[PDB]
Amino acid sequence: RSVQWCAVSNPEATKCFQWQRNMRKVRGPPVSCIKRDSPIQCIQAIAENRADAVTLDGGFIYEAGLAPYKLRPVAAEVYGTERQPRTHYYAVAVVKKGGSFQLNELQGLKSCHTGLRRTAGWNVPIGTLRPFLNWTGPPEPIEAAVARFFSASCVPGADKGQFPNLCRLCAGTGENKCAFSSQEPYFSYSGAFKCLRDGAGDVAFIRESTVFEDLSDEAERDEYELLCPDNTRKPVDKFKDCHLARVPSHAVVARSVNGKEDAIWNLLRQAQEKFGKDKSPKFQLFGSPSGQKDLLFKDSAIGFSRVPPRIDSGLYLGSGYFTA
Ligand SMILES: [Fe+3]
Repeated sequence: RSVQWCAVSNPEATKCFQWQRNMRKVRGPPVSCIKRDSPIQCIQAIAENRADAVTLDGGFIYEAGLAPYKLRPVAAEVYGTERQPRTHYYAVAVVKKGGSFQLNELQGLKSCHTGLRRTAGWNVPIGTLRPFLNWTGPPEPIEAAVARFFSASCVPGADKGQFPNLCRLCAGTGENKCAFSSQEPYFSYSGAFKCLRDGAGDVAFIRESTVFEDLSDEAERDEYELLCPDNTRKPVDKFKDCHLARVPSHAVVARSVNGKEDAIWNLLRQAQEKFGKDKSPKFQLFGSPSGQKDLLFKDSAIGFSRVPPRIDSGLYLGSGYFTA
């Protein structure tokens, strides 16, 4: 048999093939590759059996856990260090040092988000900012409220059609502008951070580690700072004390009925021992070629953690809390 993996892009498919070929050479548990174009296509594919697994950000574990998919998280990615490992991360608001505006004075500013309906880039900041959005609930789409709040933004995935302001700072070329893919350079964590660094925006909504990952030199990282919820600004290393929310890690999702939770688990368990962190000069399960990022799994992940059975998206996600 084979656990069929779901890729949301060619480079992700490319890496999937290499993964398959290395599991073979090593005589390990088999993996196969399906190529889709988005988290949704993969969510359906799995639901309808053309695939078994895909790693998802919390806002998508949310959407999958719903009918008609009823998908369930199976393994969580692990962050941190081997020494201090964790299966959650911090949604922060990163800004340029020098400014004076606080979390509560963002009206009319320009923003950079990881992507529409993602945790750190959308769901968390938007729920936080809500008391200032003056949003006249349904039927009125939140994006409509958001577009009138920030002057211009980069929200990979937003409907440029009805919300051009949300795609305004985006850097993609042509039809790719504001695409929820890597064809849009300001997509995801690293791209949301680049949008801040390029000075397209004033605030980037990302996770804690991005600045450390994207900036090796400690000097440069001193140019940045974070917006805390008590309306203060703190240095970058202070995320523990200054964050908008604490969130469960991205997780591998599978069917709730005949998902193959066990095959998936053994494949991940062995791939991690064989090609995990610092294990093989030939293949890195957590590592992307230059130009790409977070292909299949997060690049800085150190491993996986199995999620106990029958545990639904609901309880998985219920782990998190909005800055209290
Ligand atoms: Fe995330």
